[PDB]
Amino acid sequence: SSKTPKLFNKWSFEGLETSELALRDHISTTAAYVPHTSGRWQKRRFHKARMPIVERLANGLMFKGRGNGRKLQAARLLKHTLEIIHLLTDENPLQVVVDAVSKGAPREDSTRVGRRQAVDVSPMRRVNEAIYQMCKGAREAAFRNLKSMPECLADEIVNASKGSSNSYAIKKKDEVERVAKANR
Amino acid sequence: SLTLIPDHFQHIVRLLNTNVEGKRKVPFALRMVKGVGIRFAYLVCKKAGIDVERRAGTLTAEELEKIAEIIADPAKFKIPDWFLNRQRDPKTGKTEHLSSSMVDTRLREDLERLKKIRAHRGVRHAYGLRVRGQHTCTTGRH
Amino acid sequence: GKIRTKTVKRASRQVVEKYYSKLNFDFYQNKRVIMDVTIAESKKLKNKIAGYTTHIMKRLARGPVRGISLK
Amino acid sequence: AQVGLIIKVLGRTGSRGNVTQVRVRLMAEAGSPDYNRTIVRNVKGPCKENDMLSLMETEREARRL
Amino acid sequence: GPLSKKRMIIRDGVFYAELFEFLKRELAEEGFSGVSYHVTTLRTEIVIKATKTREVLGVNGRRIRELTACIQQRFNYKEGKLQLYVERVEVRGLSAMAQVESLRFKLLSNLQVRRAAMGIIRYVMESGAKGCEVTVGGKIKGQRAKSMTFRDGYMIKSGTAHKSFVDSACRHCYMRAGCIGVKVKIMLPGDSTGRNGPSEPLPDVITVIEPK
Amino acid sequence: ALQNAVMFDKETYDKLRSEVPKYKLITPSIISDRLKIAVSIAAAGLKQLCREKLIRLVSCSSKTRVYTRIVQ
Amino acid sequence: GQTVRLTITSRNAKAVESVTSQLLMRARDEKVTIHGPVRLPTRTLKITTRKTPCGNGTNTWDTFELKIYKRIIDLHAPTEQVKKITSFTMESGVDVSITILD
Amino acid sequence: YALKQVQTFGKKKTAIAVATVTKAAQCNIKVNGVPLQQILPDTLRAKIMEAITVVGSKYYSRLRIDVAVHGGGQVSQAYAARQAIAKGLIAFFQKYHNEVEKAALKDKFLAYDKFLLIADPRRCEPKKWGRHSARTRFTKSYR
Amino acid sequence: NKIHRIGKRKGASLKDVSAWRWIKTAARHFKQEGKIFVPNCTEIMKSSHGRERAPQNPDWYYIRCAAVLRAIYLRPGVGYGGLSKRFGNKKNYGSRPEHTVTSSTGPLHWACKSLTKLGLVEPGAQSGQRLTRKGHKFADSLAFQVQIRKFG
RNA sequence: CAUAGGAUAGGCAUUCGUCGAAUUCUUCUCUGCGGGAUUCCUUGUAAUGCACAAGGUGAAAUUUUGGGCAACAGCAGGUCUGUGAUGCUCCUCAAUGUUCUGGGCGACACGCGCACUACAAUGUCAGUGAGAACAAGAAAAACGAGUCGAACCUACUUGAUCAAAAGAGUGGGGAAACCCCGGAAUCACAUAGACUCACUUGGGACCGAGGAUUGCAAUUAUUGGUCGCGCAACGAGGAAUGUCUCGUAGGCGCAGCUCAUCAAACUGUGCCGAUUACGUCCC
Ligand SMILES: [Mg+2]
Ligand SMILES: [Mg+2]
Ligand SMILES: [Mg+2]
Repeated sequence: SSKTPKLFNKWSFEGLETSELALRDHISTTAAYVPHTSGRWQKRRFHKARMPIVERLANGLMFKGRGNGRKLQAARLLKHTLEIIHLLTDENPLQVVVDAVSKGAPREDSTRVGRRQAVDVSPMRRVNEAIYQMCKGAREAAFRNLKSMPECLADEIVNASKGSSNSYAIKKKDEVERVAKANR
Repeated sequence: SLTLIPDHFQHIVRLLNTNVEGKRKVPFALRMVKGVGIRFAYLVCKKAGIDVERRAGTLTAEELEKIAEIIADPAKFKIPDWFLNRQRDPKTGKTEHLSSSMVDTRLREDLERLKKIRAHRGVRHAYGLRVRGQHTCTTGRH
Repeated sequence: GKIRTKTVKRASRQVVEKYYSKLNFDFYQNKRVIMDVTIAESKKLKNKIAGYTTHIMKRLARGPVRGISLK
Repeated sequence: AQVGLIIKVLGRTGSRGNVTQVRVRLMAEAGSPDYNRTIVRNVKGPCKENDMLSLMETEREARRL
Repeated sequence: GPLSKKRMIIRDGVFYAELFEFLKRELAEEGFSGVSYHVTTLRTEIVIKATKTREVLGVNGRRIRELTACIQQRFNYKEGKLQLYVERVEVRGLSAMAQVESLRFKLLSNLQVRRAAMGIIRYVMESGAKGCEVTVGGKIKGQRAKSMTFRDGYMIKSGTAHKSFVDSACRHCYMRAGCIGVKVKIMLPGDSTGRNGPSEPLPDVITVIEPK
Repeated sequence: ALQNAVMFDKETYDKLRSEVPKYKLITPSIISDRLKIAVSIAAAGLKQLCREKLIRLVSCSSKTRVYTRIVQ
Repeated sequence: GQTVRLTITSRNAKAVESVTSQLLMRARDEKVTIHGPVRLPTRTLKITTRKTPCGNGTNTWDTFELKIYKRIIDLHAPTEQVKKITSFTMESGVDVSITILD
Repeated sequence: YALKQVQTFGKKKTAIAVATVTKAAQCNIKVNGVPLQQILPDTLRAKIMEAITVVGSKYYSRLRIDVAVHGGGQVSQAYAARQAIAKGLIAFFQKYHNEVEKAALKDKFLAYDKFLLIADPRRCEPKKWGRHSARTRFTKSYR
Repeated sequence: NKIHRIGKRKGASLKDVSAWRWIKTAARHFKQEGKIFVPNCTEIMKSSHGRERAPQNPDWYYIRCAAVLRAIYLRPGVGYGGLSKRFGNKKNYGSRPEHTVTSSTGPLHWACKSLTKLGLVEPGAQSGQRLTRKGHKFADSLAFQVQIRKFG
């Protein structure tokens, strides 16, 4: 009678795969009954890639002093986010998130290694910076807006999942890659 | 409140010689007149029979004339004696509650009372200085 | 879990000299000998002495150890 | 963008140590011209070996050491 | 209620702390070396450790008689409640508190600073001590102050085990030109009974035993 | 600026009962800028449409309530 | 029985056990039917002062602690039999207290 | 004619949850008297339920479990309870059942989350002088 | 079919239902009955000096003293001051750090005084406040109503 | 089967100032000494060695974690405002002694360190629920009945046929025994609660008027509470700059300490609980 968890008793983890075959090990699709787990994912170096991807959205919401430590809020705030994403897309919302993480961060970047040489981006940072730049930007959208945070977060996830440029992350994902293409 | 707007809905109503934003709720627009505030505007809406859900511009002229005598003379409506602004009123002795133009008027009469006699709390207002026990070395900056 | 101090290493060679026959390749039995053959107060050192003793018993199965004086 | 696999991490490079010099095998579809090709490239971010990553212009090679 | 057990450990500590200061000032030239007081019904014991038991006792006990009733009149003891004794230190060379008071008098009698301090360390190290360290700081040579330390033997300093093994005492010497402070540290050798020194060995000495 | 009305006109309440049940993903902030009404009315206008079964309540909390059209 | 409770309080951890185990080893010889010595929680006493007598330096501190060890033993003997158990010259710094329960 | 009863404990930070697992006619699991349909945040009711859910509802079939938690605040009392329940099933199968029926359901707990069974050893680190917390120092200014 | 017996369990009590569902129906029972004695001060006053404005629910003295009645069911022997810790607040001081304040025991004194006149509270043997046997009948019977969804 | 009512375990139904009796226990609690961890085991680095990485084992895995203690030299660092620590030198009876009385240390064109509070909707309010750890606590060779009282903290009632803040009774506690089932605040809530993007129900500076407590004394408001004011900036902050690698940062409160009265402090403690790196010598 192990009834294979959905997510909020609603959204299944049965069909998740990743379009980016570069990013399959770093986006974890293991199942959970809630985002909150309270485990130590930061002891070892790459262990936070084994953390479930829906938890890592909840950790990205706990920013700026008004949110540090409010994980039960961010789990609630993502509960309404994933239901809105189902109404915009008519799809499994967890596949919409894994499609948003896979498109959200730039494949290439430019740093000074010695001039300002173009450097490749590891698959770990590409999962970090996609989650980082979607929680950012959805946070800045709803800062003095009529829209709630579960709508502004749901809009950044949808437009990055489609690869539209309306998302905050995809404006910066394309700005970094063209600067990296010119700083080769 | 799932009710349609009336034909007479003023966006700015005028009560006690004060413009009042009729788009707000009824106590929170009734605190815009001086002397009232939130804790007293809920008592003017309670003693007048005004529902707190309604917006301030729907208040009719018979409802606004009832409000203005709850604020001018609140002790007739059993709002208690401890609730009022001016309770023992030196040089008068009687408990009052000061309306819009009267708060700033008798504030100037209190600062003039303490400056006629050379009381120290009136000397601080003559020099523009801080009146209570603040230090005023690093934080005035006016 | 790093380099053994010369307090641990000089004492561990003396356990191998005086008590070579009572010791084998196991930690948890060599520890029980060293509690009866070393009068020190710390349990942290007696764990480290029984670690380096066990190490230089595996070295004596292979060949000679310098400074062992087994005689 | 071609997906290449890190077969070797050649050490932390750059001044600040944030850039990593790797040796990436290109992983093409085995009938291709540029199959089993290995390149020495700079990776920005935490990278272990056997970590796939996407490459925009694979015809460059970084200057080693 | 009576004071709490937390309030009585305080007043029993401030009792011993004040009793220690009184006898440190009185019996400085009697070679004072510590107090232990034992309290029970019908009597409160006070045992005084010294090097000169003919002097801390009077001619018929006169000195301890006065020294008894100074403790009685201060702490409001009643007649029969307070009894004092004098025991002597068995070694005199392992007591850092006695040796620093003598080194205080070697300077105050206008002897040379280095001759006095090596006279301590020769006497301490012949008395079975493992090590000793005398520090004299002050205006030793002239107008500007110096510090000299004089050393022999072992000395453990960094552990918290040095409270068990190292005996220390610091006094002030009131010169005519200023103030000199002297320190004497003595590392206690042995005495598994606790006569002078701990029972257990040093924390790092392993001492593997020989087989039968 | 963003000047929103604080009660319904008769014109815009007819917008509430017709266009809003045709939307997918109704929230009181979607209605607040489409219909130019305050959210305190938009949330009150949508609680009315649930008890008439014109819209559906798909997700509810004390603060955030998400509504959808009923498909029949 | 009279149920006399003896309270052994002390500042030394090695002296409070050398009284209590000695006091208990006395009260087995008369077969008194004791209720065993319980270890009440040790109360530590913190005074955290500055280290400096002056004002300057890095503002360093040092916490001082003082633990009170606390034991009680309940025994059913009469009131002059418990004075036979109690009477022995103890170590210095250990307070014993005779109390009669009800 | 008999009493089959097992007491287990769980600790997370300071929350010590003692689960008294006993055999009854009906399953009835309640944490401090609240019947586990009524633990108030739906997030934290789901962490206490996955003590029951990763192993199966069939194994808690006729077991009355009483979880009494004290200490440690809101979220730590869920991880203390869900560990006291998950340890409580297994220690009810250490006795009263064989080892083959256990140690499959022990490993179903261990495969899901390691903290259904062992403990999370992390405690608060002490505040030190010169620091606002365990680690953050006073602000240095230089001018 | 959300209301039915679960297995063999046949009844309800407090701590078997939702806490707000009990307090809301008990507040609903008190005003529909009419035998409550609401004081005249509850119109003017504020629940504590830690609250900054008036309770703005016209049934607030019914929701209080139903929460208090639940807070005698759990913790018998609770006084007015133990109830003040239950309903206390974090007070907003202006530019100073917020501190916890316990609620005014005045309204908690009226709340227990009203419930004694119902006969639902007895003044305790030695401690503060105790639930009368009529109150145990009331608290559990109303709590069975809220699981079979008869909120009224 | 809520006014509109979702999601989510199930031999002997369940609940407990009920200020019940009994009769068996140590699972949690307290704690004096003691076990346990050692690179121990495993298979690449290194190549004899000393050791290292990854994994196992485990409660814990590499100084286990966090602190204490820390040599030798020295600084013309600070302290003569800690001492009945001190040399020299000044003052020494209208005294630079010492006590009163009254001021001042706190005064504000200004410039800086450090906090605190915010600039709001991941919110303010008003409700309601669940629910911590460290801790403190009363008195003398006095005045009263060698023994006992009162000083200290506190529950509980009262005040209450009507605001807080009080003011009073009556218990208990020398502190694992009473506070206490320590009802902290973040948080939580399907609360069918108000606000709806505004300098606004954000913010609470400024000051007006009652009132009550501390004190021998409140004026240059001691502090709390009540109603006003809120039209005082402040819409996320230039050049610059500080701290931090896991139960951590940040947030959140609570104790103790200063204390008759007063914490935006400090010393402690718990609660909620992350981002990133696990690198390098660029500064
Ligand atoms: Mg004599
Ligand atoms: Mg500073
Ligand atoms: Mg500027």
